[PDB]
Amino acid sequence: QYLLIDNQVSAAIKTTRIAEAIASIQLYVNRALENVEENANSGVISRQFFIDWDKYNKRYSTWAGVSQLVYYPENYIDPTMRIGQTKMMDALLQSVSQSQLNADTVEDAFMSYLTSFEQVANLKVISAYHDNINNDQGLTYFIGLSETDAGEYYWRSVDHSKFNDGKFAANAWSEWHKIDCPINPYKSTIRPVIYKSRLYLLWLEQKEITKTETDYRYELKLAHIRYDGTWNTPITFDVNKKISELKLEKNRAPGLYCAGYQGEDTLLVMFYNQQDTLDSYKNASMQGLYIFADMASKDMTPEQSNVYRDNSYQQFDTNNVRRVNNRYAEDYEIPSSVSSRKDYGWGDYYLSMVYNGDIPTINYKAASSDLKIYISP
Amino acid sequence: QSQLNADTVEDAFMSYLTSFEQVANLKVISAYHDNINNDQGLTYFIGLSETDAGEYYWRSVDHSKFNDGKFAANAWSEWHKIDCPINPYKSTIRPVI
Amino acid sequence: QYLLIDNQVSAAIKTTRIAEAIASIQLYVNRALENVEENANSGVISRQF
Amino acid sequence: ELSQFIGKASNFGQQEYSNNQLITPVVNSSDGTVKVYRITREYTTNAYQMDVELFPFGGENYRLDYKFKNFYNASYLSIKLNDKRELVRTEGAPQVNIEYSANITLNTADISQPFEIGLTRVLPSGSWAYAAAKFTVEEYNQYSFLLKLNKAIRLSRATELSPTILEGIVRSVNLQLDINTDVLGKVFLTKYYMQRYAIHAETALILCNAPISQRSYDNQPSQFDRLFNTPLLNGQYFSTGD
Amino acid sequence: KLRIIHNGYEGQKRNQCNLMNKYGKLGDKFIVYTSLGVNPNNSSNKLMFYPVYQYSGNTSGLNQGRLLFHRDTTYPSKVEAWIPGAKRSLTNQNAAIGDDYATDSLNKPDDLKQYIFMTDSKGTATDVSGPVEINTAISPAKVQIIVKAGGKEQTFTADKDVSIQPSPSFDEMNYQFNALEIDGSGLNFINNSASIDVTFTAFAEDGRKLGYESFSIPVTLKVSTDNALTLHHNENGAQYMQ
Amino acid sequence: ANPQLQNAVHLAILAPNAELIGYNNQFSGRASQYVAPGTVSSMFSPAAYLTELYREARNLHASDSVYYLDTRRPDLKSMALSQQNMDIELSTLSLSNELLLESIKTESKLENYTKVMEMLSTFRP
Amino acid sequence: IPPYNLSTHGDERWFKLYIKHVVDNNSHIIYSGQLTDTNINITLFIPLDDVPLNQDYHAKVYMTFKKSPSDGTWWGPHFVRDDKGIVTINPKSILTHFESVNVLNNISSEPMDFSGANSLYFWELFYYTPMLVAQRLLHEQNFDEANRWLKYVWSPSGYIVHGQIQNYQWNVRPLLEDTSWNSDPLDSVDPDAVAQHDPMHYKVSTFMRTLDLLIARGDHAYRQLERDTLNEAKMWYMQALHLLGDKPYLPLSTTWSDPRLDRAADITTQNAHDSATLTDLFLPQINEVMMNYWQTLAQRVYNLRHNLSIDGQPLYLP
Amino acid sequence: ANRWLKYVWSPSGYIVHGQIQNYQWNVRPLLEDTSWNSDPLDSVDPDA
Amino acid sequence: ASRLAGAAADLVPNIFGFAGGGSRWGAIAEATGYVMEFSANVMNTEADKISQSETYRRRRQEWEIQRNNAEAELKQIDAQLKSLAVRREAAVLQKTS
Amino acid sequence: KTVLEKSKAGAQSRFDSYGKLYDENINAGENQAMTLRASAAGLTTAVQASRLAGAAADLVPNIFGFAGGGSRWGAIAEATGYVMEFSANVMNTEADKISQSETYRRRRQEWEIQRNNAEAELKQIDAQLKSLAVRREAAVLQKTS
Amino acid sequence: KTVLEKSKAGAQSRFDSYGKLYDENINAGENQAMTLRASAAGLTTAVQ
Repeated sequence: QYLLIDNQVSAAIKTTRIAEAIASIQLYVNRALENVEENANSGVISRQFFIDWDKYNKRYSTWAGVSQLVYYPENYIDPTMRIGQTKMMDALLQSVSQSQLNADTVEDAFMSYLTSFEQVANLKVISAYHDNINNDQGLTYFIGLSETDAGEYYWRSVDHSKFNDGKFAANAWSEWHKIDCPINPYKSTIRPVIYKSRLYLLWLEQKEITKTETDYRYELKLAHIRYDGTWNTPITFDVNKKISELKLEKNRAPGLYCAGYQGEDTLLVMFYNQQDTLDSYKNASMQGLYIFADMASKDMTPEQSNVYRDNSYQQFDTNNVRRVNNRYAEDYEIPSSVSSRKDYGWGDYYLSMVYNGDIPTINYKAASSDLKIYISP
Repeated sequence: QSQLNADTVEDAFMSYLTSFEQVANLKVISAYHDNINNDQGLTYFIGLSETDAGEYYWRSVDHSKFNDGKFAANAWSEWHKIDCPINPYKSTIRPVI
Repeated sequence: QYLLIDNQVSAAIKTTRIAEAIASIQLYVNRALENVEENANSGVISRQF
Repeated sequence: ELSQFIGKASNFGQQEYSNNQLITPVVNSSDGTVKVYRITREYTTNAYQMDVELFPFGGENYRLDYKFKNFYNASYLSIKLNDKRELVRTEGAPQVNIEYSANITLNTADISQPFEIGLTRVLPSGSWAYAAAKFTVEEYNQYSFLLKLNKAIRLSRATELSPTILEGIVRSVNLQLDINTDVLGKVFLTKYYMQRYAIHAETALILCNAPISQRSYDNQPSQFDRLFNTPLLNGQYFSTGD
Repeated sequence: KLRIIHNGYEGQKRNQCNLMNKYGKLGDKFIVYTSLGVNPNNSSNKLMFYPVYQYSGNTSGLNQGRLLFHRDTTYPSKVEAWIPGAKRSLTNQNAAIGDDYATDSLNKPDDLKQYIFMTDSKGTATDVSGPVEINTAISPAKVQIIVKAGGKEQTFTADKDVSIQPSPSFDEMNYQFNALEIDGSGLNFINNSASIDVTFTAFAEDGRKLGYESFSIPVTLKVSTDNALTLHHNENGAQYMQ
Repeated sequence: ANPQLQNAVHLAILAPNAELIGYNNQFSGRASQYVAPGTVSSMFSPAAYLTELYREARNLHASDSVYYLDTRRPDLKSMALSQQNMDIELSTLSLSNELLLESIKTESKLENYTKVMEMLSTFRP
Repeated sequence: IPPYNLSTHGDERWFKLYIKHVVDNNSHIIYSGQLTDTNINITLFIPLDDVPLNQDYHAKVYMTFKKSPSDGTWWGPHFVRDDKGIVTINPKSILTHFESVNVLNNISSEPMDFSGANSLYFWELFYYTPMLVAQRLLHEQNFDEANRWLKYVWSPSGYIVHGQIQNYQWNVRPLLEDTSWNSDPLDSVDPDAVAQHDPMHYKVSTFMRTLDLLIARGDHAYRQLERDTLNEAKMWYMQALHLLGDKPYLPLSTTWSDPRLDRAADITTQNAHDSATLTDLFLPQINEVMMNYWQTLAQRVYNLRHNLSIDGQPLYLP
Repeated sequence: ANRWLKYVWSPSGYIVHGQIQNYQWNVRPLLEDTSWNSDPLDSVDPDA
Repeated sequence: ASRLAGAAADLVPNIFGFAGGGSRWGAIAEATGYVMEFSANVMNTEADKISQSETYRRRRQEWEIQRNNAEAELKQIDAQLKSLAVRREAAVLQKTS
Repeated sequence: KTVLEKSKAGAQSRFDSYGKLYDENINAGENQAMTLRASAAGLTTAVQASRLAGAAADLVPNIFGFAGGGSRWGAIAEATGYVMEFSANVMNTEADKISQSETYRRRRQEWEIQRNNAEAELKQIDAQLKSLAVRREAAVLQKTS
Repeated sequence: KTVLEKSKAGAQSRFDSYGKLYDENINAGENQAMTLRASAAGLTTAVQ
């Protein structure tokens, strides 16, 4: 173990000088990484090379594999299946899986694929949301719709950090994904939002009611995606009153403001009587509510309403302009506490350590040009 | 299945993880203790899934496993599904024995 | 490749004169079609045959 | 097969000996004449200790390049020509696997005769490491070279024999490197004996009244080493001498 | 939009246009070598040089002119371009991989119009012939659109029809024409269809065809007497189309 | 830069051109030098692997530590990455003995291995 | 953009294009790249506002470079749209940095973008789809259909449209033009991503599949062993060779010279390398897979010449 | 399989944000010896 | 398509007069549910197809082995007949002796 | 000797043939089929959520005016019923995945046995060729005598 | 003798291989499949 060479091995067993040197080092490395041999250089161990020791670096053959991949990816590319292929491709492959594959089978399989292709190619974008404070950072989610009565909604997103030199990299975009929720947005009134780092859909629905006379009831539906990619069911909020407050024309939909908010760890929803001029919203009374992760809700008071309005109105749709919401925020978004350390280390002679301290509270003031941070560690 | 790969494992994991959440977030709605005094016997609790047409679940805790101020891990039973068409007004429901 | 006949073949290999000619021409045609042999005639190649 | 006749070369203007044979087209100063040089290396002792080669840089000018296979804590290194002329002197111990070199000038006479470059690593105590190799340098008018090469290639193909053994046959017949009828007579015997006795071509060469080869080739040890330097007698290398 | 580009034909012509595009101006005059191959005794390979001679002037004053050439080898060399009747040679010492040129020591382009021998002295030996002299200038007066319609013929020309002429460019030019009125009346409608053919073509100043492209515009003629087809359902249960 | 693609013709894969030249000016002609698998000189040879392993492994322990790679095995760094070292197969044991035997000679201040064996032959502990 | 001229551009071939006075009066980057020795024909769509921020022009476009990194009064094109929608350049513009600028006043469209939001799907429609279909046909030995399918991606004999031979072999626009489908594949282990960054790899994959098909056809015919199917096999192997072109040849002596490990491992070499002992660096290896195809064909050809079976067995009694 | 075991335990420990942590057991209650029972002798059950 | 079309149709009210409405509020969910069930059945049909196809492939692979066994048998028998023929000649020589 | 060599070839063919099958564990198509079985089972949670949403929606009245209501009171039970029925079909889907996979496992195990059988045959044959060679030498000695 | 010895080895491989399969009885995967079939049947009362 110390000399990294076997002095017990039979004379009959042969090797090469290069192979020996390699084997010797691999043993050396394992022992240091495994903490068999103490006082190892932890700085060095933390290097990516050793991070990969268990895959690709420990064994030459896998090393060569990953290394070669760079120059000759084609020795590894198999068109039968690619990483990140979409479901349409999966269907295509499956459709040609039988051994009795011929031109008739092939042409039909192709058209199946193509049908699905068209369905995607023609999706109409209805609305979108950027999960950040500023549009220059983070990513935008888009929701669209298949062209069919009783159609289906889909979503995808784009990464703004990839918008290099004015343009998005191909990598910036994700594929459209199916939504399995029974969505019936009233006059398209739907927004994709992020709350608690999860995608939620909110939409307003109108029910036709016989009163004789005809009138309508309005309901807010909320749904969210599950960890396995399936969706939960819609949750209904009685917003009929909040909607009745907006003096909308009979054929108009209220505008829907919706975005998450880190402060108060909540979801902020407001409805409004859409104007032609964005600035007219500065004097509008927003009809809103708070939504919580437990699907609890609270009415939003006029004071709260005016505040969120003043800080968000610039995102509102106007009669002829469809806008994208951002995460609600005020001058500065600052975390309320810190539990996750960024670094640490041992004291002299490793007889002590400063460790697992924290910042249980972060308070702040933010006057114009005077940001005051209060840390109580 | 005999043929496994990394994607397979991640999907299986996310399936488990999804179910985990479904249980983890059950709300507690009501309960009943089947004894005269609350220092003996066990409490039966019912909860509810955060979904439309939400499902009811039940579990119980053994009070005799409450030792020196705290329940044993063994004091608790797991949540069990209820398969009945239950939809009470204002969540007016109690388990009883 | 130029003469369309393999001069490195064992004597054991036999064929007929019509058969050889076919092979020579077929090799020629492929080379012309793939422009192995440059400045090939685009008319003729373009024919249905 | 090409390498067997001419060693190794690249379009980078780089040449390297192989089978202990170095071949190069040296152009004379301000003279389009190509003097083809051919230098043959053989070991006289302790080949395993060091790599030694000599390049025909120019008239009487040679670049001596070498690399040690092991290490001694020498006070200094001394390289001599035929044990009398010190060609190279440097202080301190050369390191293992480090290439060292020097430019030396050899006398035309030293060049035309077989000669030995000995390398001694001198210790602070009463000893030293030592190894040595024999070199011979030939020059040809490029035409003369090409013509001899032509014969060698055709003879090899006709006989299926390596240029190593073929040179040996030629040297057995004449001091000079020339193919003639006496060579062909020995080539016949060489092959005949191989067929008659089911023996190695080198064995057949010896039976043609040839010396034991001290020339290594390919990735093989010399005949000499194969007979006398197989696992050594307490590490003592067998070498020739008086 | 008429689009002109000096995109040479794959292989030889492409290599020659690459040199042209990099070392000259649209308007330059060059000797393009159309006949290339490898020399039977001098070449050890199938690689070759692709020379073009650039004349001084013609918008590019040069220090007596230049030989532009493409080569395939990745090794630096002295590329020699020898002219047998002139007893002249240009030598591109330490030539670049791919594209390079030799300075013409004397602006006597007449010398170029003969067989030329080119070599990298490493075994690439190119036979060079077919010295075709080409003026790459393109007057807008030679950039035309031709229309055939029925028995009528019309032409349009860039220097009359294109309001803004494109800057000279080998890489790409686009001549955007104003509306060109075509006298459509007279079209021979057969089976209620006729078409107008539009040819896009142009010539270099030597009268050298640059190339051409053809488009056509089908026209369907509505027939005023063509009564709608009628579906009928006869009382005897017979259905038919009239 | 790879001739394998360059000769393909029908793929229209183009060489880096000026960048090939610049690379070679910085790397002593390296991109013009392609190698067959099996040469030690290759990027993917086990020697290349060895080189990377040594470069990193040697920094795992302090230079003055008993576990410093070079301390325990000084020959790893002094050994060359030779084609023959890669191709020649030999007894692993003879290599083990070579290492121990040299170490003993050094510690014992002996001239050669026969002196070592004579010395060992009378050792009593 | 004019061809690179160090004396007027700087030692850097770097340059950028910017749009200004559209939405705001700040500039924004709309193009970036290196100068080459030829003209850079950069065509961009230039957005316009409903309400101009400038009377002389509705938009400004300018280019920067090392020796002229900045903006300036009247530098670059200044475009104005008239009431007929025709956009011209205001004569006050200093166009010195550009070889030329041309507004296409009759173009209201552009070709589909294989690098854009829907690029994913186009790659599948025009590449992964036929590659997959062909690979399946190849596995099932449906060679004739397999060939039809590979040809939708690439044809060594080109294509014929309405009786006319075309000017291309790649029938896939993004391979025909070398179009990137990625930004950085080194963030993961994925040969697709690698090829996406560097499309030349898809070109290679396509080539390899073609060779695989030709070999399979060859081998099929050879396995039949009838005199004529052997002749057929020979032909198919020649086709593979034609596509392979001339067999590679490597140098007899490397510049690399059995270097001591300490030296080879010396980080100095690594630092010098990345900054760029560089003589003793490890050399690029040929794709041994491609090597293997040359070897495969040689053995098949040999066997046919020697009247051997595909397994190299004598087609005769001893 | 190795990766999935590592989520429970690593002889080499764990690295977070480029830094080696101070433990090998990645399961908090095992690292802490937390009991998941009160009386395993109720039945013959290796898990309890 | 048919299930979605159905859902659209049934969101349309069906009661008119003094009392009206009559739409099916769950119509979308129902269509969605039927599609998912169909999809599951489709996957099983496709998987069965695939299994069936591969089953035949393997059958053929086994046939090739059995074929080749028979081939080897023919070769051995022919070789044995030749061996016997030699033995026979020896017997003829023995008779001659 | 000729007879034995032909036997050897036969065994060699079998060996390599079973080898190949052993090594080519699962045909890519076979993997797709298993993938589909898993994928179908995976719909369980999606299905349940939709049926539940459905039932709730239908508890809402849809007739209004001077008469009204129409809520489906049994909607919950029906949806509940469907989920359970679906689950039963899923269990078969999952069991089918498993059964198919284990079937392949057993198949591969048999190939390994047959591979080894062929190997043993080859070794015996080589041993027979060796004994024959000895016999041949003896026959040569008999001729010599 | 050598021939017989190789035969022995062949039989030994088969013996042990079949031994193993026999001893295994039902594969754990096979056990899970049975469980699922049974579980589905078990829903009868719930469904009713």
